[PDB]
Amino acid sequence: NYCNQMMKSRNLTKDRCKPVNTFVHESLADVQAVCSQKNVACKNGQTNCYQSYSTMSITDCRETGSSKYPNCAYKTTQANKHIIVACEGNPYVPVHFDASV
Amino acid sequence: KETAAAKFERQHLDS
Repeated sequence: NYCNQMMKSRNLTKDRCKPVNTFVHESLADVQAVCSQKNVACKNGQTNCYQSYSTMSITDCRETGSSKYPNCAYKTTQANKHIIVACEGNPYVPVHFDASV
Repeated sequence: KETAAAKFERQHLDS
């Protein structure tokens, strides 16, 4: 499935099994534009987070209960949700995924 | 080697 492939392909599960990860199916510039959208606070309290005005296409990758290195196993859940990212640097671009509503 | 903006992209972006 998509998650098993993309997670290994992107060097996420080549040396370990990551329990969960999210992929955004939007253009790079459209996702970077989120850094100047709705400011909100991050889970950790810091307020350099921003929520997208609109929902975006995303795939949630989740490890099953039987997954175990070196044979990671994921469940694929596709959805459209608002993404929350933390930004920093100059240009002000995303550096962390904080959640999706 | 890899900056944090690059890592976010490789880990979460699939355009």
